[PDB]
Amino acid sequence: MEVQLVESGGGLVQAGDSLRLSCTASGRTFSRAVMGWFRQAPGKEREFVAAISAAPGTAYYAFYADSVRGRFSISADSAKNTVYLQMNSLKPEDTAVYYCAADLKMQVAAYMNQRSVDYWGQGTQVTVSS
Amino acid sequence: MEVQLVESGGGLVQAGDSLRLSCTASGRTFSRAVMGWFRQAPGKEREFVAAISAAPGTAYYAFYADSVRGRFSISADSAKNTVYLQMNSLKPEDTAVYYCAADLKMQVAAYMNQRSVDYWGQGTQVTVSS
Repeated sequence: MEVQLVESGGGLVQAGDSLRLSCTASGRTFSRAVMGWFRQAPGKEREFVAAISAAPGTAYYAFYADSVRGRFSISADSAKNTVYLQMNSLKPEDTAVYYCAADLKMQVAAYMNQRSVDYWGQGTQVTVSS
Repeated sequence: MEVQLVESGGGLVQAGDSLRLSCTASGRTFSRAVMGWFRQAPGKEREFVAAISAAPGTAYYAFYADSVRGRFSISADSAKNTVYLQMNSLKPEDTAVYYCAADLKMQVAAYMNQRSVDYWGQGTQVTVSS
């Protein structure tokens, strides 16, 4: 079985600035899963950031953790089987290894525990200096 | 929550060589979960490698994937809350990112589904040169 999630983006950023992450998934996984983002701060467990789920037609449902509401935008593109996280107004507190996630059981975007995740992309370092 | 699993070790070795990896777990996870290793080969989804019974003190079961049987061995140091993956007679085909994992819903060493894993350590690159 081929790797299901392939992620892109990351790097060093100044406080206040923006950075975009993205992740592709296989056709089968993209269509069968709620896609999400998690982050692992230094010395901490990975915690939920945001999720997005397909709805009938062109529609999507999005859900954000309290830490990131307003400042981040999640989106998806069916034609490219890709999910995106645009992060804005970044703070030193946002420094972490960021992971994309696929959850086959969940149907509608909601808070996601890491134990419910079926597939992970490879983690990527995002560093925000003051 | 503090990070549960911290991996150590990795690098480039030659075919026929050996290498031991390690991973520390919180006291709580060491006593409660089956611990194991997975590996993610280039362009492939991560696969089960080895597992060890919960609370591996003076005695434990160990279990292995067919592709690593006899060459690979898993053990533990209870006093250091640490599990080890010993890899003998390495082949170019063992080249992969190696992950340690814990599943709190398992007690006896056995095949681990990646979907059922509660906690992950950060991947470590092992490259075996032809």
